[PDB]
Amino acid sequence: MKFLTSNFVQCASKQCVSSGNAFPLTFSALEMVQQEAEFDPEFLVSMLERIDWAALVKVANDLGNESLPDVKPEIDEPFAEGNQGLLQELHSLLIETCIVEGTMKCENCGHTYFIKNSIPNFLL
Amino acid sequence: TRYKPWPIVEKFLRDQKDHSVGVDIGCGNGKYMGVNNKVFIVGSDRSDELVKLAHDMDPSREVVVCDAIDNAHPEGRFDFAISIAVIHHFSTPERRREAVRAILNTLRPDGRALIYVWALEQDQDVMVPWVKKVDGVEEVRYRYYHLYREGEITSDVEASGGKVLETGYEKDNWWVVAKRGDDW
Ligand SMILES: [Zn+2]
Repeated sequence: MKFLTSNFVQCASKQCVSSGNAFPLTFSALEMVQQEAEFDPEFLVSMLERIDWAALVKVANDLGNESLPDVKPEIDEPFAEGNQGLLQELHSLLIETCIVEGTMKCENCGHTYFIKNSIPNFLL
Repeated sequence: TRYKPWPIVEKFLRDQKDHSVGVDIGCGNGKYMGVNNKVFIVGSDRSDELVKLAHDMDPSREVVVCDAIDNAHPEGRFDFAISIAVIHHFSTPERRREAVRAILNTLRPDGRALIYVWALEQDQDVMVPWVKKVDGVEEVRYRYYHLYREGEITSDVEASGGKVLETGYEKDNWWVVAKRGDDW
């Protein structure tokens, strides 16, 4: 359960989905891990165009992180020296930090789903 | 260098633009999540054990547990979707079309979906021996399958508001590449 995945996951309740309340789920983590992954600035910058940046910040907040740009970074040079600090730090968060145990609460239906080693489960 | 022509799922996955984001709705054991490493895929399955097996086999894989219709995937977020051998398990035409629509709902406006189902041209509603662990014993039960006839899958796609881009047949299966209809 990479942090990134949080941005691609929502409550499965037909009502929260019907009423635009499914996304995003609010996250807590009883446990976490860092797992080494190859660094790809180009892929990171591409991802920025598939990410809901608002939701990305929230989930980082819920997991206790304010180290994250207010809005979507505008990068055109993935290999530029100037963006390497911010990109490395994005790789660190989005790709390398995994939740192993934690919950995912929907704030519209009330339900709380579980992440356990390290699979999120979205069943009633 | 691979010499054999690629099967349609591998072909479709390798044709995706670099750094595309995709969803594998009914990923099973994660068999296809590794075909294209330039691509980010969120896999789901209704089966809790299949997902676990998927994760154990490669923990880089991003896999979740959810129903294939009432799923956890945000609408219009994905560049592509694959549904390989999963919707022929739904037993009403209503729920088979629902499943297709679910696949479509997933897609960006230019997103594309591969759907892959058992062909009748191998009665359309059949029983198939199927192994199921229960209390540690592997029992043999019967699970439901709907065999698809010609153009039935394009019908279900068009009735869902999708557009059919290409159709083919492979190893006793019908497949279709489809996208959202120019409406929506
Ligand atoms: Zn909900």
